[PDB]
Amino acid sequence: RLAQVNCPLGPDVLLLKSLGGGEELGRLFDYQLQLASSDANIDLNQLLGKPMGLSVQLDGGGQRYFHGIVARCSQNIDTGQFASYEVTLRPWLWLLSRTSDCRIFQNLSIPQIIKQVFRDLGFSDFEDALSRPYREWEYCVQYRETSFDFVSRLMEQEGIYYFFRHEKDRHVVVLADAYGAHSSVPGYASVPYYPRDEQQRERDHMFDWHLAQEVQPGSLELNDYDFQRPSARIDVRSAMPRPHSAGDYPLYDYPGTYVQSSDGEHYAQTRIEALQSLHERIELSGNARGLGVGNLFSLTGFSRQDQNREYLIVSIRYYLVQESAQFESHLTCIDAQQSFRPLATTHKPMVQGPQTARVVGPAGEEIWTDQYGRVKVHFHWDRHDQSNENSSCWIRVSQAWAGKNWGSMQIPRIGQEVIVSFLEGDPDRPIITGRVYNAEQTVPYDLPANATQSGMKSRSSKGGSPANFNEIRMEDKKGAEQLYIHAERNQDIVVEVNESHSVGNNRNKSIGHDEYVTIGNKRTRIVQHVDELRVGEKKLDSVGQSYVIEVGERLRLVCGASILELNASGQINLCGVNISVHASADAQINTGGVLHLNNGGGPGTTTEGQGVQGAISAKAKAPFSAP
Amino acid sequence: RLAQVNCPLGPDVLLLKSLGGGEELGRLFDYQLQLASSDANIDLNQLLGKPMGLSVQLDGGGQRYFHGIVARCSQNIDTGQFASYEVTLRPWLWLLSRTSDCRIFQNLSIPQIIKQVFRDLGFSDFEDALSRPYREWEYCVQYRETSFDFVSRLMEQEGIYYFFRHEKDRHVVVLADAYGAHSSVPGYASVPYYPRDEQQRERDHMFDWHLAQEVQPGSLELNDYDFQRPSARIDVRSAMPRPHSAGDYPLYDYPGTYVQSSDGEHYAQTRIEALQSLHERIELSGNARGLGVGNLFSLTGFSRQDQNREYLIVSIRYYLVQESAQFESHLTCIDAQQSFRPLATTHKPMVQGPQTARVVGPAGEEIWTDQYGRVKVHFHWDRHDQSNENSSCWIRVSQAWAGKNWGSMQIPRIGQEVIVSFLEGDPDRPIITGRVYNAEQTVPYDLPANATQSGMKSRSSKGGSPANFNEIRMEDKKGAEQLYIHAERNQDIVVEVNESHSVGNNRNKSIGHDEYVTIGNKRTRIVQHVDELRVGEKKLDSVGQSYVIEVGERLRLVCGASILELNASGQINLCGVNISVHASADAQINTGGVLHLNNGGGPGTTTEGQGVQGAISAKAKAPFSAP
Amino acid sequence: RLAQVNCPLGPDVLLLKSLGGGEELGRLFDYQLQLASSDANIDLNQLLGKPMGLSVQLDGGGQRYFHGIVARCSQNIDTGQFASYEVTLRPWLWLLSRTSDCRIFQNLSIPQIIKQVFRDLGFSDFEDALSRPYREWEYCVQYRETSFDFVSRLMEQEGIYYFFRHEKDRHVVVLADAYGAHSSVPGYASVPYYPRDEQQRERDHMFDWHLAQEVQPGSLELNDYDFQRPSARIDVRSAMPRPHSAGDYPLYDYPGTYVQSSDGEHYAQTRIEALQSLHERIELSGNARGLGVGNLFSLTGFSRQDQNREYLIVSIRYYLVQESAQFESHLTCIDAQQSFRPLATTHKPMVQGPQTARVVGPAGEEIWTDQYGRVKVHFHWDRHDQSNENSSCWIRVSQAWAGKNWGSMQIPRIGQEVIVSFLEGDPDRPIITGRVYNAEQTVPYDLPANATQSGMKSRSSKGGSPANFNEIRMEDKKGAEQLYIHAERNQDIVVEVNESHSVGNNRNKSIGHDEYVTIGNKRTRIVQHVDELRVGEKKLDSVGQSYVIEVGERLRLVCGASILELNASGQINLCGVNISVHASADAQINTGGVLHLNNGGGPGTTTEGQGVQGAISAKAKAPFSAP
Repeated sequence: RLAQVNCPLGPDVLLLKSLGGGEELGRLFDYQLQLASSDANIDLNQLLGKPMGLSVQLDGGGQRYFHGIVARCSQNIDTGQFASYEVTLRPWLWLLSRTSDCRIFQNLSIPQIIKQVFRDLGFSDFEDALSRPYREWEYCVQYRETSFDFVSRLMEQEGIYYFFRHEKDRHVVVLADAYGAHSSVPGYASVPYYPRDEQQRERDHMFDWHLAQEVQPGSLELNDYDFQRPSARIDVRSAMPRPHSAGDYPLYDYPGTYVQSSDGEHYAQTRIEALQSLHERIELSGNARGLGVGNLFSLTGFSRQDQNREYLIVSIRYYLVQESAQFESHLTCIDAQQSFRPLATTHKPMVQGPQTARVVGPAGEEIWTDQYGRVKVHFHWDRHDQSNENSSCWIRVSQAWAGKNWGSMQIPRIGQEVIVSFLEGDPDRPIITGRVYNAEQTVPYDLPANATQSGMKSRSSKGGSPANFNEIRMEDKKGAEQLYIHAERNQDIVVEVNESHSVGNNRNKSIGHDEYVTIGNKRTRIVQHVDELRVGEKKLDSVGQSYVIEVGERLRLVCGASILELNASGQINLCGVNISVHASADAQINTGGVLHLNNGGGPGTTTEGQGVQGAISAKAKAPFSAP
Repeated sequence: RLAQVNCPLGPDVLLLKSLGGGEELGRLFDYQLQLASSDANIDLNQLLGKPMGLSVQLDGGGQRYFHGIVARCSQNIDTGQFASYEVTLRPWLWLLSRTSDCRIFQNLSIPQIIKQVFRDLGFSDFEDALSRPYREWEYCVQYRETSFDFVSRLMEQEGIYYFFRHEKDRHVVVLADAYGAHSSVPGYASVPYYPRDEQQRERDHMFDWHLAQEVQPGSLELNDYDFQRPSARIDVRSAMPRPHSAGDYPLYDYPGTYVQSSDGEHYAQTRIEALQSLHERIELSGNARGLGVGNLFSLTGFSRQDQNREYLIVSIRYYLVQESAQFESHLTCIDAQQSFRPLATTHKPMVQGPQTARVVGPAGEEIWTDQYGRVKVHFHWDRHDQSNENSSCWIRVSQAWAGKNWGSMQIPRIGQEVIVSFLEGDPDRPIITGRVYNAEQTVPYDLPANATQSGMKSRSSKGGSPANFNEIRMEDKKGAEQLYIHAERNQDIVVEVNESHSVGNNRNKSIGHDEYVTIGNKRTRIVQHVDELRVGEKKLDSVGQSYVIEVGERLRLVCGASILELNASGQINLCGVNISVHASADAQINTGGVLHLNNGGGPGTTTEGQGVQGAISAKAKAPFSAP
Repeated sequence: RLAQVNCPLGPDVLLLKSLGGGEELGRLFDYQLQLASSDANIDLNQLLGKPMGLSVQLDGGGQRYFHGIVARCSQNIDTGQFASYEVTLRPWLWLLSRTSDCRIFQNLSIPQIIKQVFRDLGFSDFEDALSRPYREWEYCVQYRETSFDFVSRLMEQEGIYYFFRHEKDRHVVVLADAYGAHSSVPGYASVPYYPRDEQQRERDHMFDWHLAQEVQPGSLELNDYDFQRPSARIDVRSAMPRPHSAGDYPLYDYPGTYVQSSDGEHYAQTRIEALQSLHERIELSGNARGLGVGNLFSLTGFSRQDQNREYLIVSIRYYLVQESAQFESHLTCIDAQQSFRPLATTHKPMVQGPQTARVVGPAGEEIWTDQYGRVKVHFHWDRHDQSNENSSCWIRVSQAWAGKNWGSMQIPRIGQEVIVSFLEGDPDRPIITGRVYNAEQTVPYDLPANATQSGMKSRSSKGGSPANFNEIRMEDKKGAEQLYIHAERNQDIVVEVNESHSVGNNRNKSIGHDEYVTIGNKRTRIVQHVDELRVGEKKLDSVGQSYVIEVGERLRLVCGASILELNASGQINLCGVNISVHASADAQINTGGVLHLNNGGGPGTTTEGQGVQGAISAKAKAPFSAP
């Protein structure tokens, strides 16, 4: 006879007064029940959220069901036996609009991602009709979004849609991506057309019809960059130009998240097919009780024979009114030979600016990175992942300069905070555009005083203490402008050609051990005034030819009391305490004057206290006394 | 009897034909008057924007008022005595949607911020019922927003709402945040229910009713980062789970502007309570002339005894039609035991990308910064603040590298332009992600020529001239690849272990004064071919043991004419002009040949012009002649 | 008599049943035809997109046309001879909403830009009534936008609008920016008012009227920055305060893309005039068949004599119903003395985050930049431009530090990838906030091993090999902390005052050729233990005064067998193989002991194998043997 409700209160406690609402592929059904019951004092908290459905009799003894979730409950003034309620049914999938989070999914295909969302909320009542092997996303992010909003966006990108199968006590999100996911309802594989201007016909019929068509873009071209293939023409274009005029206007868009071109192809195909799904649609209305969204059904008895086609019900509106039945539906078909595809209804979240984030890596490591300088990151909004190498995509790091091998490298280390930023705000395409200090990652130089101290500083990777650092700090405090270069072990330097140094005043070089200097040709050292050398022991001058000492006033050789002296006045003192000249052959003396011996005119040696080892070692050790 | 208008034209000049519109908590009232007057030639500029109100008689001789601001004026075809006008009333607070600016508010609580907005526009007609001590925001920004849009967002974040008190000639924005701000209207503390199916009842009654309920999220969890507490679990969760099924679906969101966790708690509480305010609401309609938005009123005579409750009028629609009255209202209550809280209706402005901004600080300073390297900033859009240390929050600066103390520091100085950027686009959370040159902050190296000159440069902080700089510029112009390091005073260098230098050709080191070199063990200098030393005065070799000179061909000591010479052929010349050998004890000569004296075979001294002081000082001074 | 369709099927094949729709300045007309034809089997692909129009008879034998583009086609149930169709007409300009791209326009005025968009799509049917000489935008970007959406935004910024001229077979987008672009339709230069309460009047008349007015902001002030004029008060304010109260509330907004202040003036003027266009508008309805959007027409016979004015039809709705006529229009005028100006209806695209982009320049160059360090860029989404110096605005580059001349420079070179970012997301205001490596622009140091290697590296500009680089790499691998400085030619160094070096152990300095050292005063070298010098040839000590050698244990001069020795024990050996002392005057010996000769107590020379040239040259050459 008529419709009866299937509900936890017992089908007899509630009986439908009317029905409203509708359905659409990839969009939540929405059914405004209106019903009456003998109790005005029904606790709506018992109804609300709970599963409720309808039994609608079909001819041939079939039944149709409209199971769903009570998202709104309401009651309205009516006679006491017939207290009126206006429950809205929604799918369990609608409850995913009642929850939000931020969560990262990695190395998962979107069918696997969605089923994680469903299964974590206990929503088991889903089913798979998908036919493509979908891409395994390296990294997906739910961000500032509901679980339904995220879910819908992912399907819309891949061009998945969903439609529902309704049982007595279950309603099932069937995931669908092809004609083959659709089915023809028994006995409604054809629906006749018979107008309301006929006498009221015995079966179910489409009573009204309105074909509609629209100009829709004939092609889409998509590009994305790939830093691993920056030369590669990732550009891919999909085309379904229509026969009609203006059927060829092309669209173009930039970053389809795809990176492999053969994935982007289908992102284009779906984005066009969704608009091609608008190029033709067919309104109908009628009594097709058996038919539902995503069902198929041939048309019969239509006058325009182009319309005697198999149709895909993209959307339905339903009406029932009932006595204690009149059934009506209003619906939009498309030609089943054109694949449906959902629009980008589900507006993506975009991060309208940068993020901060801890850098992370394996528990014992200090840096975790790859051949492009990417890093793993823990976002401060991520609740779910353990702040380790699994907590992000490999994220590229910007560098102050970067070229073909060459350029500046400043690899951010584990625990360092970074300024992330997304390739369009797209949470799925992070990139790092800065590093930043914080009360943990403290500043090198205490800044309210040392604000003038610029320059880099390091800290040895593995277990580096604050004292194990290279540095090139640079203070330009007026009256204290200091360069300070530090190597915590060694400072190699190479120059292919010429060094220079130019120092207005002083230099102190301390070599706490040993210096080698190897000169390939020449040295030339020049002093305006004074040199000193001091040596606590020995000096050797392996001069392979000539050593010429060109003194101007006094050479004074010394060793203790033994003293050779050359005055520029030509007086020589060779005087000592014992002497033993020797020659294997001749020896001589000559004078233009008169050599004589023991004259007593030379009274003594020219000892001046120089060369006394005690002082000389002391003067050579003088820099190296203990602190 | 009926309603009369209160207006500057005189209450008798305008008389109401009808009324429309409604009210809602935290949202502007909106009242479509329709009225008639004997003048069709009313200058609407006189009406428009001006304060106008209604007097509505209440039983017991009371009056109700609907004072407001004429936001729209209109006239429409009618009989001459009854020229018809369709004035819309809006609040004075609505005029804040007619003004926009950008302005920064700092160290102010949102109640103080709003009253600044009101008081600056002269809108004195506001009032305070707030009960919480609100957080003192360190920094708030009106940006790309109206004064109403900004105002509403701030209240919605704190979970403030407002409702109006209407006088004859004033209407007052009452700020409200608790049940206690509401009041019970005299004589309408209860309203009976009596249906239209009763005979027309003598008092004021609710004639219709529709309870409604919705599934709403049972909890919200909020996180924000804090660079001053980056380890701290700022995470805070608020929960109000419902008894019904699906009453526990949790929400999560990231950055609530809060930083202190106990502030974020109430941001969650309000965001849930606003949705809990949707979990139950009660439509009514009836003649409750006395009741208005934010009033309280018990219900009586309802059948379902759960409904005999105190109710909070969250919203009202009003109708009057009049003769020269029929009053109707349609309204939504909530149960007064549940706190109202406004939704996030007021979409926040987000800066969809970075900003430029001058750096600023105290008038005599050059850098103004804190222990984390934050700075004050003058935004180019800020009109109101004097480009000093008060013109911003302490803004963190990104650095090319940053770690635990260690890392690169590049503190931006006063007058320098920076690339700002916001933690989500949120103007209240700026951060700096770059520095940039401009025609004032000119580039170091004139770039159309010197594009190859890389590297840092400095300029002494206090009063540094362009010549007072450290530098490490780095040109890789092919055929001119130059390192250039400069210290405007001193270049300290340390190496914990080993230096190296490796120079393919030349080195020039000039020490314009004095060099000390202190070697803790050994030196070893080696020359393939030639050394020279020149000294304008003195050299000292304090060799504490042995000095051995190992010559291979000719030692030639000299001082003027005095010359000692050692040839490797074993010939020695010790010849001078005067000589005086001396010994305290013996002396000797020996020959295997035959010593004899004045042979005349040695004809002369070996003078070669070496050691003549005039040349030697000159050759040592030769580098140091005047330019 | 009535209306007949002008269509490719022949005006007799289709005849109008009714008409709907309307028009608005700067907005696309939209006309829901309803028509009937003897064929239900009309291929809609023939109708769709094609040009179709109406002929409407005007009195005095005139005709009105409504040519347009069939954007939607539809058919609906009707009698066979009268199969009903519901074609929607849209402008050809509407097809620009059916195409999208990203394209950059440079050094073009917006009138030139738009005509490029039109002319590239073949849409010739546009016309120019513009009166201002518009600014020549340096750089405009279509991004994530349709060609209509982009087009509309550009006109709305300049405050251009458009209206249509309709022919039989053409409809023309007239670009308009002043009253003078409007025209008065013959015979409708005045339209009488005569109410429906009159007997049906013989001519065309406005049958109804509703004046409306609104509070609208009295002024707008605009600012933008200019890095070429960062001191300049680019601030410009436009004002049109109304006489009424609240007629002076000012708006302020930041970045009007203008840079020259006199351009920004008109951006304000238009943004206010558009809102001033809302301050007054006049609804009408009536039979003004001749009048259309953007037409002018005086009013006559109105009672309120303020309304007997010239009016500008800002918008129209049309209705026809027809027999085989009743014409109706509903319209909004403004007073023609107030310039119309379109609202910011067309929401701008904003880049909600950064972009990557290749750097580019002239084909033979390596760097292309200007006196501010700007660069040209090829965006990865740009399809149209050849990746050269024409492919972008001069884009500023952020630098890690930047000041008055001084600061760090890191000029990104041709082929380098950069992180772009926009001044608000505004695609017309790009800026670069980072550089990034990629599989082409490879990282300097192979990072999975060398992650510890920090520091800059270069690569000679013109044809630099990987070996032609300056470097300052900095490894802090624990137990290997290395500084490494490299100049591919020369390393100049200056210090204004003092150097220091402090090396815990070793130093090796190799000078592969020649070292000069020039000391302006003093040197002081001190060795705890040992020095060596080795020289393959010669050493010279031009000591202009005294050389004093202060030995402590043994001076041992040598040249082959010739040996002078000074022991600190006072024993001297002066012994050789031949000797020839000589003096121009006296010579002496003296002893306190007893000189005697050939005693045989000195048995031999003190030869020790030192000074043998073969060894000595070898020991000086020892560092320089072949590898």
